[PDB]
Amino acid sequence: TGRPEWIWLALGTALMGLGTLYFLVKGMGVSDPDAKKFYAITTLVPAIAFTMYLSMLLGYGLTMVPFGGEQNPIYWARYADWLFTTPLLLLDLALLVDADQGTILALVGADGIMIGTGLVGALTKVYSYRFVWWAISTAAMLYILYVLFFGFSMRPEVASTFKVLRNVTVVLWSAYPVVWLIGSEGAGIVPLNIETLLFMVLDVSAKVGFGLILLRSRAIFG
Amino acid sequence: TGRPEWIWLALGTALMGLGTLYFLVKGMGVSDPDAKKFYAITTLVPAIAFTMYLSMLLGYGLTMVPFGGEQNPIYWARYADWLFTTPLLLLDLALLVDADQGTILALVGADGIMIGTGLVGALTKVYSYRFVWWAISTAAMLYILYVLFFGFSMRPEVASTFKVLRNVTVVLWSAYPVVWLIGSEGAGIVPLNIETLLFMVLDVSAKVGFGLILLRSRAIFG
Amino acid sequence: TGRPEWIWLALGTALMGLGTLYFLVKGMGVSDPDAKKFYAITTLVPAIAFTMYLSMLLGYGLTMVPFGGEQNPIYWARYADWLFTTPLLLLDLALLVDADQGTILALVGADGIMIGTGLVGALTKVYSYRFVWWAISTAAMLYILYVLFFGFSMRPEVASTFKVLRNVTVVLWSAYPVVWLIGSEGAGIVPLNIETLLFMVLDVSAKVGFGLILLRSRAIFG
Ligand SMILES: CC(C)CCCCCCCCCCCC[C@@H](C)CCCCCCCC(C)C
Ligand SMILES: CC(C)CCCCCCCCCCCC[C@@H](C)CCCCCCCC(C)C
Ligand SMILES: CC(C)CCCCCCCCCCCC[C@@H](C)CCCCCCCC(C)C
Ligand SMILES: *C/C=C(C)/C=C/C=C(C)/C=C/C1=C(C)CCCC1(C)C
Ligand SMILES: *C/C=C(C)/C=C/C=C(C)/C=C/C1=C(C)CCCC1(C)C
Ligand SMILES: *C/C=C(C)/C=C/C=C(C)/C=C/C1=C(C)CCCC1(C)C
Repeated sequence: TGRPEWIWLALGTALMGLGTLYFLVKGMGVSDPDAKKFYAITTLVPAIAFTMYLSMLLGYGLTMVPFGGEQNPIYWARYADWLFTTPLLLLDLALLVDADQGTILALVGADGIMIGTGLVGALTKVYSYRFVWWAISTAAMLYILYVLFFGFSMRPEVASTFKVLRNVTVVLWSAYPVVWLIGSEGAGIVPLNIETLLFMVLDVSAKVGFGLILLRSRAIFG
Repeated sequence: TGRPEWIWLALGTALMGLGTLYFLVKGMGVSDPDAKKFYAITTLVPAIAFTMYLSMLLGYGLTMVPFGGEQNPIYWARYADWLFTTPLLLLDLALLVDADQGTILALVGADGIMIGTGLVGALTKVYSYRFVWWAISTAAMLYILYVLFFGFSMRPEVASTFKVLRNVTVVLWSAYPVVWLIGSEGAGIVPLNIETLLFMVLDVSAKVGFGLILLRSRAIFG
Repeated sequence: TGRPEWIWLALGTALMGLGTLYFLVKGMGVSDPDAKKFYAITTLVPAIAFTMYLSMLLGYGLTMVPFGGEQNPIYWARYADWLFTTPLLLLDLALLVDADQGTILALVGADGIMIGTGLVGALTKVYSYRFVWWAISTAAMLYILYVLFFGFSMRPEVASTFKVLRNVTVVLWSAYPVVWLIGSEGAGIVPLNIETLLFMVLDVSAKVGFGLILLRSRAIFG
């Protein structure tokens, strides 16, 4: 369509769709109930992203937010996606290391705060206050990363895969608040079409890439 | 009120209300914790439907969607209802057969996708794209029905009741995408008042009827 | 700002923020997984309230509802807060007494109905119908309080702390439907600035006060 960012929404839609089908076919047959959990969690994340990318591509997951003088296009469906997919990613990690439920509740809740305050930030019409919401969101992110590194006798297989996925998690997740801040939601330093491209590369990496690492690991079997 | 479909919203409200009270009285006394789960899940479904039918009856759960040239009345509160009640129905099934958590997560998540894409479809202003959302929603439905039939040593009591409720589930759930497609949300072949009547009969059957079958079964006791 | 109720939103924001930091520091070190659950649940409640108070203070969590002839300011973010924080409060209670899952599902679901019908009531433009939603909401509240008193060999420590928190719960929770009914959401007998002050005192008491009682108890350790 008109919107130049359309091609990145179309590619994202396609890549999430293909990833969903791949993981779906891949988990056919699996009977190990622990493996089943990782396959469910891990197939569901790009299925949800597929629907949210498609909603952006079709125009449904877009709204206009007045701020800094103008009508800023804001892809709210990114935050619907993340609201459900980032806790499932953290569940994949938590399950791997057999986390305490209290620890899982702290992570899912901090994550909810992260995404929800990010969405408030994205929809806030008072420009300076958008960055107050960003800061709080970023503090929840930093709580989550802290817990992943200082909050957790696993089998050596779990440990190696967990350490890989944890490091993937820190580099990819930490990029999101930077893209937001320099993109059209924040300081407007990078244009929306480039902003959309960067979140597309992160999304596919953090969903389909992450899942490929994890579903190839023997850490997922009991 | 003016809206001819009001009588079906009023009857639905009444039938869900009476069903809620019946199951509520019925489960008084029960102490078998397994039975308690089935009674909770099963009383909660028509209590939620009661509130959503009433919201439609009062006009709150209605909005107007422009598409195909006109202002189409869309009862969004149907999708709020279903968003919470269809996973609880699937939980009743999953519990009955002592499903793996991975299997339950796949079902609840596919269900979320089903209802959420149905709601996007219902609110989409570009007429052809409403049916893309319908198709995806229907594919999630077909995943869920597949799992119920090819994804599951139960006691013979569980097996007989599960088989009954599973067959109820397939016939009733499969009717919903057809009603949507022929009703005012889709091709507009059947008028809104008839559409509302058909979803009312399905809703009461799939909630109050289903629950009556299940709560009469000894399959629910440990 | 202009709104006289701002000072109560500012104090609430501050008190929830300080409470969040206090519980956060307080739970550093804890390793007893049961204690961890109570600390997570209990730190998360004022963290969420902090964000929702701040959203009200900044103006984001406010909307205007036409009814009784006028444009009534309605702080919808109170209901987002409560939607997540009241089930976590009930979880703290349920965990304490080692409730049956069926009993926990009945409580969380009745609670969802309570808050959701309260939000419908708050946003309903037909004045008489606001009180139909209030009545249903209040009936869900009374179900929840019934269960807390007639639905539950605990260690004597659990019993004493549970009995304290249960009595706190009844007096504080029962005040909310009264404030709503006499405040600007309901009969408009008490002005919005006083209404906001009363919910602020209840909120801080029911979150930060409650949590202080509970986290000081040895009932939370295995
Ligand atoms: C290993 C196989 C079978 C995977 C392919 C399934 C689905 C689609 C491609 C997903 C691959 C991506 C790897 C994750 C990491 C990222 C940094 C990818 C970002 C995009 C790069 C574009 C180059 C080609 C692609 C179409 C993958
Ligand atoms: C078995 C008893 C005690 C049940 C009655 C409790 C609550 C209300 C009626 C619910 C009954 C419905 C059976 C489920 C199946 C359906 C196909 C019903 C659709 C509607 C039919 C209208 C005929 C009468 C009714 C008012 C039930
Ligand atoms: C015990 C300690 C360390 C607590 C302080 C941490 C956080 C802030 C204050 C929370 C205290 C409140 C007690 C709960 C009960 C309520 C009825 C309080 C309502 C407000 C009263 C105003 C008086 C002073 C306050 C700022 C606490
Ligand atoms: C599937 C996509 C994933 C893993 C997305 C992760 C998104 C985040 C970590 C977002 C973080 C943000 C902040 C920390 C600051 C405010 C803006 C956000 C929401 C982009
Ligand atoms: C309590 C009500 C129940 C059991 C409702 C079930 C609803 C569905 C199975 C809806 C399905 C739909 C599709 C498959 C296609 C798009 C439209 C929907 C949402 C009606
Ligand atoms: C953290 C805040 C808490 C514990 C808030 C509790 C809120 C309630 C118990 C609200 C109850 C209401 C009703 C019973 C009637 C309708 C209005 C409400 C939502 C205020």
